[PDB]
Amino acid sequence: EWEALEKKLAALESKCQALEKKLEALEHG
Amino acid sequence: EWEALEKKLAALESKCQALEKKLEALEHG
Amino acid sequence: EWEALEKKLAALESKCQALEKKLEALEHG
Ligand SMILES: [Cl-]
Ligand SMILES: [Cl-]
Ligand SMILES: [Zn+2]
Ligand SMILES: [Zn+2]
Ligand SMILES: [Zn+2]
Repeated sequence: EWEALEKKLAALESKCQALEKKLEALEHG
Repeated sequence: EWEALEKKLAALESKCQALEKKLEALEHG
Repeated sequence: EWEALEKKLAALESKCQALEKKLEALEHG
């Protein structure tokens, strides 16, 4: 269960970095 | 303690999925 | 380790809220 929590948090951190990147590309690109 | 953190993670997963769909909408007009 | 997991989730929640508000602005120009 701990590993599953850590993996889900890491996946969300990566998804948020990817979304902020795509937002910046849409706004400025 | 654990159950509340899992609930917060599930709500954050729902929120990120919604942001990804909204950002895809904006990329298409 | 548990406290680190909670502080990281709190930081992700703040970052996703910021993404949400920024996407709302872009949606409107
Ligand atoms: Cl475990
Ligand atoms: Cl896209
Ligand atoms: Zn497309
Ligand atoms: Zn709105
Ligand atoms: Zn509106």
